Amino acid sequence: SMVEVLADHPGELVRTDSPNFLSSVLPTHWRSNKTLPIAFKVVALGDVPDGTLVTVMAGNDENYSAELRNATAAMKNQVARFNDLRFVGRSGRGKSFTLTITVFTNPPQVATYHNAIKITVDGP
Ligand SMILES: [Cl-]
Ligand SMILES: [Cl-]
Repeated sequence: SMVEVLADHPGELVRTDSPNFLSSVLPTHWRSNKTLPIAFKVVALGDVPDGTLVTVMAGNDENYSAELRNATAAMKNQVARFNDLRFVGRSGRGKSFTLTITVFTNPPQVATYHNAIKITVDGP
């Protein structure tokens, strides 16, 4: 259930737009191609089988799909941990990217990260 998931990951997870998925926290603003401080995780709340692929894509109006690195992970015990997810493509100072999560169940489910993310050459 959701109480167990929160008891296994206390004060680490946050909501997505989808009631079936939670995720780890990402920085609001980060350096282009820099290693993340918290490794990305997608936690499923339903019965998602082991080996189910999760893919993340970043984008806005002027860039439908910004370049990423290691944007795919496999589900194991309801968690899909991204080994070294990095944001290469840059939103610039004027815009932020919306981060969309796709969990490849039959049929696939699409979820959105709760905040937009700003990606610049220097970062904060
Ligand atoms: Cl790009
Ligand atoms: Cl920039």
